Amino acid sequence: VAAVVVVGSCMTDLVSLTSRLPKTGETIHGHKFFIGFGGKGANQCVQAARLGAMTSMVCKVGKDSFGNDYIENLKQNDISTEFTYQTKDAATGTASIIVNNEGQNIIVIVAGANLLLNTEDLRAAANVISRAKVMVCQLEITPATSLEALTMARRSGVKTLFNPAPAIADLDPQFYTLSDVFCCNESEAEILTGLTVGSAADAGEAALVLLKRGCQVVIITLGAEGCVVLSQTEPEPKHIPTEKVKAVDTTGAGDSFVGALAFYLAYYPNLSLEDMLNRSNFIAAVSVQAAGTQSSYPYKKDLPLTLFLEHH
Amino acid sequence: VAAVVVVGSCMTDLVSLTSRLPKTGETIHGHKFFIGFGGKGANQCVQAARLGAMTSMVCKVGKDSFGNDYIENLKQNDISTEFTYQTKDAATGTASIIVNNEGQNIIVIVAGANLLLNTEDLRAAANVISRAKVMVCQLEITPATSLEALTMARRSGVKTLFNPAPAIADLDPQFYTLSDVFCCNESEAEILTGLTVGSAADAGEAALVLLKRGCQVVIITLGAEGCVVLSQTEPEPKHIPTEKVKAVDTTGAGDSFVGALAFYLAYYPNLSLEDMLNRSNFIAAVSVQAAGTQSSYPYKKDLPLTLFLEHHHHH
Ligand SMILES: [K+]
Ligand code: NA
Repeated sequence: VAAVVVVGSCMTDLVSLTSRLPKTGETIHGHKFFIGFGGKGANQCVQAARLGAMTSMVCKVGKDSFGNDYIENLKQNDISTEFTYQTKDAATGTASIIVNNEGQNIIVIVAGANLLLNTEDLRAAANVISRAKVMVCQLEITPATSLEALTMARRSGVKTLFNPAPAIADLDPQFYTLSDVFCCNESEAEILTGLTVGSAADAGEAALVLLKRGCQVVIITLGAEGCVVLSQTEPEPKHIPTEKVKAVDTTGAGDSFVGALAFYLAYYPNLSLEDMLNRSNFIAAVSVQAAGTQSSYPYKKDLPLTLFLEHH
Repeated sequence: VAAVVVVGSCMTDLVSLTSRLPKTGETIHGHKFFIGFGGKGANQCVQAARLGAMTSMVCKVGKDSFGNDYIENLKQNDISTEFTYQTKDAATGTASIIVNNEGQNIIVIVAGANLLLNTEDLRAAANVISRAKVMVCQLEITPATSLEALTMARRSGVKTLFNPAPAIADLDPQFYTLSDVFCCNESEAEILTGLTVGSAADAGEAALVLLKRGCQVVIITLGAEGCVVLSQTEPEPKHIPTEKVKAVDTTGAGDSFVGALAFYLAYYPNLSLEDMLNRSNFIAAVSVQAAGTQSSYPYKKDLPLTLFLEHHHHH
């Protein structure tokens, strides 16, 4: 029985490493190409699974080589693919990424088959969703499909974790009211609220705007400064700091954080929110110490045992 | 027995269509992505094969999904893959292409497994090369590997067709002396000669510089204006114009021209050069009338019969 269900995106990353980023009109040579596995949904699901969660990934890929490889990737991480759909009508989602030596990049995203996961595809996952502890969604699929997933989780009493990413200025108000935990980064809070968010102080103001739109719990992540959290029961913003790490590659760190959070909501429901966020920050910080996205996400066996212990 | 042997590159084109080109730090959404088969070597080989040539493609791709697809592509076009090596040590060559609405683009080429085709890989192909009629090379693999292929073709009396593309300013002088036919576009001739080439008249000047570096025959293609040719035996530049066509997509047209030329050098060696070029220009023009590079290259069955005739010689 899957405790964590993720309804979201799978993306094939097509990565070229270069010394400079090309300008308009330019043909350059890079020195390495490789294929990686990405997509916010799948990323979050993978981190949760590597922590030991039983997870199920509801998504749609193409009936093509990239899609068959994605399915294999999910299976290699012990994620159930019972509701991973394939379609001839579009290609697997792709992110074309060029990265220079400085680590800066340009990214072209074609969502493809991700945009065709529909309400019928979710209905078929209804038993699975009703038995889960947590439902996770983002904004990389059709927004109506994510809404319907959250609506189903609410109806069955399943906790909803919503990560509004990438953020849009005009977000449907139901996303807030259907979210038990609403988690985003500074950058995304700036878009959703129109406010500046550089510091913990700023974040507390933005989180309150979001809380008043109807979320139960709001979490704004602040990168190296940890995160701020507010809830209906504890509306005072609370800052949760993180011990400074050495960062190799921060790609996918937000997804590592949300996946860890899903894991703790599902298997350690009686931990305090502050304690879950401390542990999730730690795990994310491990991921920033290695390159890659999914390949940098730590397994339970490689993490300290105190992250998996809980007092009475 | 392969009459046309191509020693060169296979490249997977990963194309994203967008409305704007992204800048540093930017993520944008495009509206379509697709995969195409490219690489100058393979393109040339595919055109030659669709004209009826028995070809063999000496190249190296990765032991990955793209490489298996490429090998399947070559077989689907009836090209011998005996010396299409696969290596677990690098990925198949890739060109990542982003294209905006204005039609402008950003291209990132990682040559990959193509750069690992070495002289030992060619020495294993030695029998195949010695039995061919034409050896075709470009500059998308390690230049030393192309040189050694041309040297091996010369020793066995095999005709050498060399396409210096992409062009480099400091090209090893042996490429000229090892080339029976040296074929490039205006743009490449500018790089190799350092001259300006904006007309047929200018192209004749640049061709003479190249001829004087040691080529037997020099051909500079001029897109819609056809081509200019000169040789050791006929050094006066000759402009060979072609029928005007309405161009849908010119991508891969130069490769269609070289592949056609290889086909004619191999199977119609007694046609005059001018005649081969007239036919090759026509074939390349057909390719520009459809989209999609290799999928635009015409098959013999779809081309006029007179392209495959020779006065008093059956084919
Ligand atoms: K990382
Ligand atoms: Na074409």
